[PDB]
Amino acid sequence: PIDLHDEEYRDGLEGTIAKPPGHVGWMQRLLGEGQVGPIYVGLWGVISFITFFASAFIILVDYGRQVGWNPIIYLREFWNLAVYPPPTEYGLSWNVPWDKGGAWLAATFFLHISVLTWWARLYTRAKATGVGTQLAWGFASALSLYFVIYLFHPLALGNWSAAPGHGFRAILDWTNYVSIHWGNFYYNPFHMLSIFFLLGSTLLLAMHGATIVATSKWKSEMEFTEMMAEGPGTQRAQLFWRWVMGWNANSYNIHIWAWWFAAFTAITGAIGLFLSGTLVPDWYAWGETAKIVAPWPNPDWAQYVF
Amino acid sequence: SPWPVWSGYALCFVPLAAVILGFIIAARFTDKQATSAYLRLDPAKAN
Amino acid sequence: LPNDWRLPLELDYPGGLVVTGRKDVSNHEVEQNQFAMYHMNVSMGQGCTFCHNARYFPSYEIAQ
Amino acid sequence: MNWIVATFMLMFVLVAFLPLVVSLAYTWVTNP
Amino acid sequence: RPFEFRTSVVVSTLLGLVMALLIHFVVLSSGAFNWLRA
Amino acid sequence: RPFEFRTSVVVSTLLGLVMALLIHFVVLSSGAFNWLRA
Amino acid sequence: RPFEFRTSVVVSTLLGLVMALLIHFVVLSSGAFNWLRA
Amino acid sequence: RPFEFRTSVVVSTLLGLVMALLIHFVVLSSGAFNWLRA
Amino acid sequence: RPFEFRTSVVVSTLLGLVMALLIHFVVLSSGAFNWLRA
Amino acid sequence: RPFEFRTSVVVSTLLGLVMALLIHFVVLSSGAFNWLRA
Amino acid sequence: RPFEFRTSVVVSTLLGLVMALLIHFVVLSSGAFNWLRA
Amino acid sequence: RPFEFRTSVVVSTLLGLVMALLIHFVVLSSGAFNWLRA
Amino acid sequence: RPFEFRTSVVVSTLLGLVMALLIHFVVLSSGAFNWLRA
Amino acid sequence: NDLVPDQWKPLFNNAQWLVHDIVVKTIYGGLIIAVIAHVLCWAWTPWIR
Amino acid sequence: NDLVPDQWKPLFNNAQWLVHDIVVKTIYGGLIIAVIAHVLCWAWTPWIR
Amino acid sequence: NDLVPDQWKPLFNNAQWLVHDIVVKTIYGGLIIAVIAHVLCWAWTPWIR
Amino acid sequence: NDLVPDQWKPLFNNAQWLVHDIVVKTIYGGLIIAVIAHVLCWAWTPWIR
Amino acid sequence: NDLVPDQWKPLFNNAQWLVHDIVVKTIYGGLIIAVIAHVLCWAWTPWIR
Amino acid sequence: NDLVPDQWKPLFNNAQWLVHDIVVKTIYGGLIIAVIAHVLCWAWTPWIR
Amino acid sequence: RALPLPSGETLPAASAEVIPFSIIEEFYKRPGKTLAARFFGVDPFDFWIGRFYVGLFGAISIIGIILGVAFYLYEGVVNEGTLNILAMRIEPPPVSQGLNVDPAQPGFFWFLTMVAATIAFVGWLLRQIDISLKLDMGMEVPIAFGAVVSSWITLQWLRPIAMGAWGHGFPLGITHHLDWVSNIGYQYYNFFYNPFHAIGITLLFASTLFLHMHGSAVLSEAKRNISDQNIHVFWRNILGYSIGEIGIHRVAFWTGAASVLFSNLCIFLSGTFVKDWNAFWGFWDKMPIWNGVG
Ligand code: BCL
Ligand code: BCL
Ligand code: BCL
Ligand code: BCL
Ligand code: BCL
Ligand code: BCL
Ligand code: BCL
Ligand code: BCL
Ligand SMILES: [Fe+3]
Repeated sequence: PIDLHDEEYRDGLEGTIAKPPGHVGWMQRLLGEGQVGPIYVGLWGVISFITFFASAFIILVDYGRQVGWNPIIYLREFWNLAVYPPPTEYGLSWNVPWDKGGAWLAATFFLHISVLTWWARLYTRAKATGVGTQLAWGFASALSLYFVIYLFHPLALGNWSAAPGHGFRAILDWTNYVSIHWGNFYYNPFHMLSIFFLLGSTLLLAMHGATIVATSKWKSEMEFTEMMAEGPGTQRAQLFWRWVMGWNANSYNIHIWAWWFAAFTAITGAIGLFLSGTLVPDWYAWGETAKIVAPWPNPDWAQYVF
Repeated sequence: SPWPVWSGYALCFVPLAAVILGFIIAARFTDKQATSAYLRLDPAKAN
Repeated sequence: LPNDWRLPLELDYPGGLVVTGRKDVSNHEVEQNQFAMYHMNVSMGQGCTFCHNARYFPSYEIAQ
Repeated sequence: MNWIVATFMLMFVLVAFLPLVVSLAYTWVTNP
Repeated sequence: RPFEFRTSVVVSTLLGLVMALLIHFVVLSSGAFNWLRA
Repeated sequence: RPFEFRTSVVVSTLLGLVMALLIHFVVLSSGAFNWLRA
Repeated sequence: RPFEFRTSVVVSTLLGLVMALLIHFVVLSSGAFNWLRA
Repeated sequence: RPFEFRTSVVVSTLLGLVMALLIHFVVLSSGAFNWLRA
Repeated sequence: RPFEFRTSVVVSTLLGLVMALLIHFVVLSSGAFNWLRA
Repeated sequence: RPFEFRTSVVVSTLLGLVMALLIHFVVLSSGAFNWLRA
Repeated sequence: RPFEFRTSVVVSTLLGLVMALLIHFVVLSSGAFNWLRA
Repeated sequence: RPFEFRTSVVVSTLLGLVMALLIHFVVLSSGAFNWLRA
Repeated sequence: RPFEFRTSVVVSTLLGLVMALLIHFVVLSSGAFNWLRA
Repeated sequence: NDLVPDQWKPLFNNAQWLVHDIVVKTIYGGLIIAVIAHVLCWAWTPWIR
Repeated sequence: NDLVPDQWKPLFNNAQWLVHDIVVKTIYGGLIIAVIAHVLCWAWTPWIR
Repeated sequence: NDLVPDQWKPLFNNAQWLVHDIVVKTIYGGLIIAVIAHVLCWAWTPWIR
Repeated sequence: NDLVPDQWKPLFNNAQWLVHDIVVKTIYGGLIIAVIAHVLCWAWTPWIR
Repeated sequence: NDLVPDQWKPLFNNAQWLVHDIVVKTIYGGLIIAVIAHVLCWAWTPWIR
Repeated sequence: NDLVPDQWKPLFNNAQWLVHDIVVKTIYGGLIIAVIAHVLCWAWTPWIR
Repeated sequence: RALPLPSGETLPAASAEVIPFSIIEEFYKRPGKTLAARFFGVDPFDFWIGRFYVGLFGAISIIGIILGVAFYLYEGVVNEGTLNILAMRIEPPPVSQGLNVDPAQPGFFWFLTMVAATIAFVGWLLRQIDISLKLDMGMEVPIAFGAVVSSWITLQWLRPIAMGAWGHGFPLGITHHLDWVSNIGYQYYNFFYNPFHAIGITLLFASTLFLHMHGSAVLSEAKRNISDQNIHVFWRNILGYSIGEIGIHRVAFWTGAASVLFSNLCIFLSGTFVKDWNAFWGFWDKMPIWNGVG
């Protein structure tokens, strides 16, 4: 019903650009399969590419203006250059001088367009091949947090200055500044839920990978074939965890667990970040009203000073 | 004065109750379906 | 720090530099604050917990 | 004193690093 | 028929739209025209 | 049966219990009733 | 079929909606019209 | 058997125990009864 | 067969467009021409 | 057969372009030629 | 059998032990009995 | 047979280019030659 | 082969190059030779 | 399959034609309303000035 | 599929011709409007000065 | 599949038609209520001013 | 591939030869223009001094 | 596969030989130019001093 | 094969031998130049003092 | 009739057959291959109480578990009297006391809790080695767990011993170890700028990404009739590379293991050799290539 060959080679707009496949070699010896092969370009594929190339061009040219078009200095201070959103004056106004904050707005707009078109590409290419569309919905879950950071949170605060600034060290600075601004960002409870889910996600990943590699000898890696008929490998993998921690899951459930942990991470993160600027101005002062701050009447500060 | 304010409950005890309940229910259901009876390959042959 | 930067001495300084939870200041003010704080850090030999108790920055418990 | 013990503890940290490398090299060898 | 016509029209209408938008943004942000309270 | 009956009773009991508990905790913490030394 | 009609209508309705939204946002934030307490 | 009896008794004894414990804790910590040096 | 013609035209128009854009940005930002309030 | 001609021309036209651009930027930023208001 | 007897005795002796320990801790830490230098 | 010739020429022309560039940069930035306004 | 010959030559030329570069940089930065305005 | 005129026969199916008619009608109505709304916001306060 | 003239027969299909016509007409109209708009924003305030 | 008129026969199934009717009726009612509500908040305090 | 001379027969195909002619001609022209441009900037202001 | 001398027959293919020749010639020319340029940079201002 | 002497036959292939020879010659030349350069850097200004 | 399947689907009618779970436990018991019995000639317990396998390593672990929980409850409930887990804090002995520990001085119970917890964790690790050894699978899970155990060892044993104060171990207690983390992060300015730190968070985010992608890939092909090359083709259409079935699990294992190792390195280093992280990057500006061009 579905021809894979006509879906691997089909000219342009409806086909792949890099028709000849290639071999990486060292990837083959350590990563399993090691062929690069063709990459499909569609209608949605060309749009995200050109919009991302526009935003990156806008940002890269504006770096050069800051250094005076000096390539020696440009290469030296590349990692601490950035472009910043408008200041608190003219908070939401769109008419700002190019050098002060005007370059940031166009770049962020083209970045948004590229992201949404990439989502559409994911969805359409998933439907075309006959497989389900779960990856697209997960990407949407991550886009929720992405859009809260850059669009929804600066809006509803009145300032475009709340968003980050398109720099390598600028993002660390943004994290630090927001946490300091709200005050004791550790106390935010949805931040606690997000950390719980993130560390659970890393836990699950390491465990699933490790057990599957250990039981590889019996061809337990092919998770699709095992779903119809469980071989000796899957039978051993269940028994190992049953004796250690008292319960276990087959090959179908464990991937549900993985998916849901990874998605809850980003959803709880977005919900928790949105509330910081609007409902609860100070998080630590809120925690002492919820009776969850350690009393610490007199600490031993000799440790912290040198 | 002795009691945690409102929104202490909503913000901190929706997580602390809901997450523990969710884990204890989801584990029951996954382990049930896993230890249930369905198609497998024989231990005496495949291994 | 940027080389053009200097310690801003045209402020009342009984608490004029405060930024926590103010809701009328954005990340630009916080950046200026952190510049001044790192300067105070390099001037003093000790570290940043010399006088702050980083759990709550507006607290005055260290007395330094 | 301080520095002898410090170097000796850094040894243990690198030893913790060690097993992962053996895993990688075993996979490289036994998968020609 | 090596060159697909539709690829040409797609890239043309994308490049034109992006270029109009970029010029419109630059001119607005330059603040040299007294347009929308300037 | 469009629905399993037991799912309905499970979700009903859970929602009712949570709702009673939340209302009882809000009313107690409001401090407007002089109940248990208030 | 070289051109699918539905792709055209999809991209048209997306571009039009985005463009209306962007213009509305820019005009509101310019503060030059005395609309919603300005 | 649509509903297993033992599930009912398990959930019943768990909910009852948790509820007794929570009420006992709240009453003790309220400090309104002069019980164990109060 | 040895050199696809369309690859040449694609890379040509991309390089030309990027180069025109870069030169116009540099000339505008140099501030030496009195163009758009300078 | 061993050495593809097109790889040579590709790397040649990339290296030459990058080198021209780098030299042009260094000479402009040195400020020793009185070119574009210097 | 609807219930394994040994599960009942296991959970019973665990709950009883935990409960005795918790009550013994709370009473000791309350400091209201003059027991072990109080 | 023990070595592919093209790997040798590739690594040779990369190392030589990098080395020329690095020496040129160091000599320019040392400021000891009075070259381009120094 | 107890040691592939090419591994030996690769590691040899890498170690030699790194060592020459490091010694050169140390000698230049020591400032004890009056070389390039010192 | 045969309701569309001959000039546009290779392009449009039969069902695709009626939808195209709805789209054209909606676009015309929207343009008329847009022009009216624009005339009204200048009679209010001009933007170019 | 022989509606296109012979000079351009190898390149254009039959359906690809009518769209090309639409594209050319739209481009001409757009250029006329662009020229008019440019004359107007120069009469308003010149940008080169 | 024969309750829908001929002009819309290739698009709509039989069941999809009655839903469409419900949707149109709901949309008309909603628009009437929306117009009334906007006349009212206007009379209260205008927002263009 | 028989248009290329015998001494370069293995290295070059027959299409690869004409493009290589174009490349050589372009490189020669570029070098001449580069030399002229360098003589001119030097007459303007010398860099080495 | 037989244009290279016997001593170097196991190493070099036929095509790999002519490139080697080009590489050697280029390296010799580059070395001559490099020597001339250093003699000139020395006569200008010595670096060791 | 069989060009390498018997004592080193189990280690070296045929092709690996000529490369080696090149490596040894290069190393000897480099050592001679290094010794000369060191004698010169010493005559200029000694570093141990 | 209907064939129950591992994914819950029931098929409308292969060496596969419906086998109840118990059968596969009795066949894979094989008692006596314990890592400990290798060294002693015998294992003391090995009797699979309930669903849990018991070994010599399991018993020392359970000792550690019970004693640690009891000491944790004794601290903060007695001698503090807060009766709220969130409010209680279990604190290490002061820095003035030094490396030596004394029953009369405070912090004695924190030390007991820490030692019991270490014993329990190591016993658990050995028990995992053991149970894997009986099944003859392989040693990957013990390695992956040993990584995080080594992180715990660095935080509570190595870094305090190198400085020598014993007060440097992070205080136990919910919502108070966060205060320690926050006071340590700011003690050395710009912990973000720390290079070994930034690699850990990079690997953490990359791990969450890999997990989401693998889960969505397997869930998408779960219940449908396809060639099994459809997922590979989809992966080649998006980003132009398909890692394979055996490849993704190796990568999961490796990234997971590497994150914690870089992290424990960064913290141990910050305590002992680097006072602040901004001064570390002072060398970059003065790299000769560009030291004078400004
Ligand atoms: C006021 C003068 C400002 C300035 C402001 C702008 C702005 C603002 C714009 C331009 C744009 C252009 N300018 Mg100007 N421009 C200035 C100075 C210059 C100078 C110079 C002196 O050197 C030059 C060479 C140009 C040259 C140009 C062209 C590159 C470009 C449009 C050419 C063309 O016709 O469009 C090519 C052909 C078309 C665009 C086809 C149009 C297609 C159809 C008609 C679009 C219809 C859209 C419709 C509304 C959508 C709904 C339709 C549905 C059917 C309902 N400008 C000064 C600084 N200039 C325009 C641009 O490129 O955007 C595209 C742009 O918006
Ligand atoms: C003093 C007045 C306080 C207030 C305090 C509370 C508190 C406190 C509670 C409510 C609850 C309710 N309130 Mg009130 N409430 C107030 C003002 C209002 C107002 C308003 C003016 O608008 C409204 C509309 C309501 C409306 C309501 C309903 C939503 C709800 C219970 C309805 C019902 O019968 O239960 C629905 C039906 C039942 C609950 C079935 C009960 C099932 C069986 C009988 C439970 C037995 C439990 C048993 C003890 C377990 C052991 C049994 C074993 C067999 C041994 N309240 C003011 C602010 N209100 C109650 C709530 O919903 O909790 C559920 C709640 O606890
Ligand atoms: C007050 C004047 C403000 C300004 C404010 C706005 C705002 C605000 C908007 C525009 C929009 C437009 N402006 Mg204006 N605009 C200004 C100055 C200009 C200038 C200039 C002087 O150069 C130009 C050229 C334009 C040109 C334009 C067009 C690009 C665009 C709409 C054209 C069209 O008809 O829509 C194309 C055709 C349509 C939109 C089809 C409509 C489709 C149907 C009718 C939509 C129905 C929606 C319905 C409510 C949904 C529910 C229906 C269900 C059935 C119930 N404006 C000044 C600055 N302008 C509008 C925009 O593009 O958004 C669309 C926009 O909202
Ligand atoms: C005012 C003088 C400024 C300066 C400002 C600029 C600017 C600004 C530009 C150049 C550009 C160029 N300059 Mg100049 N330039 C200066 C000094 C110099 C000096 C010097 C003294 O040494 C040199 C050698 C050059 C040399 C050059 C060339 C490298 C380049 C264009 C050559 C060519 O014809 O285009 C090659 C051939 C073409 C570009 C083909 C054009 C293709 C078609 C005609 C494009 C049509 C576009 C159309 C609008 C799209 C819509 C069409 C649809 C059908 C509707 N400039 C000084 C500093 N120069 C231009 C550049 O390269 O951009 C491309 C550029 O924009
Ligand atoms: C004014 C003197 C400035 C200086 C400024 C520059 C600048 C600026 C440039 C150079 C460039 C070069 N300089 Mg100089 N240069 C200086 C001092 C030196 C010194 C020194 C004293 O030691 C040296 C050795 C050099 C040496 C060189 C070469 C490395 C290089 C070009 C060589 C060649 O011909 O191009 C190799 C061959 C070619 C470039 C082939 C050209 C290909 C075709 C002709 C390109 C046509 C482009 C066309 C416009 C595109 C449109 C065409 C379409 C068909 C329409 N310069 C001083 C500091 N020098 C140029 C560079 O390399 O860029 C390439 C460069 O732009
Ligand atoms: C001094 C009074 C203190 C107080 C201090 C304590 C302490 C301390 C304890 C209790 C315990 C209990 N208290 Mg009291 N208690 C107080 C006030 C109260 C009040 C009240 C006024 O409302 C009530 C209702 C209770 C009620 C209770 C019961 C819930 C419970 C024991 C009941 C029973 O018999 O055990 C149920 C049946 C048994 C425990 C079976 C015993 C099994 C065998 C005999 C155990 C032998 C252990 C043996 C040593 C192990 C070695 C044997 C080997 C063979 C060698 N206390 C006041 C505050 N209370 C005890 C508890 O529950 O611990 C379990 C507990 O330790
Ligand atoms: C600034 C001064 C005026 C102002 C000036 C103008 C002017 C001037 C205009 C508008 C226009 C409009 N303004 Mg306004 N506007 C103002 C304040 C407001 C306020 C409010 C909060 O105060 C609102 C709600 C609006 C809302 C609107 C809409 C009525 C309309 C835009 C239509 C459009 O963009 O959609 C178009 C959306 C799309 C193109 C797609 C529509 C989607 C279809 C209908 C849904 C069916 C889809 C179908 C199922 C197929 C599915 C495909 C999917 C796309 C995938 N304005 C202020 C007061 N506004 C423009 C308008 O009326 O023209 C019609 C107009 O020209
Ligand atoms: C201002 C404060 C600084 C800060 C200061 C620190 C400090 C200080 C540290 C970290 C460390 C970590 N931080 Mg940091 N960190 C900050 C900002 C961040 C940000 C962010 C987005 O901004 C991120 C993602 C991280 C991420 C991380 C990782 C680099 C690392 C995680 C610890 C871990 O893996 O090992 C932790 C491993 C263990 C301790 C787990 C041991 C668990 C044992 C084996 C299990 C016990 C069983 C238990 C009882 C449960 C029993 C089960 C039964 C069910 C009950 N930091 C801020 C900037 N960060 C920590 C690190 O380096 O790790 C060493 C650390 O030292
Ligand atoms: Fe899996």
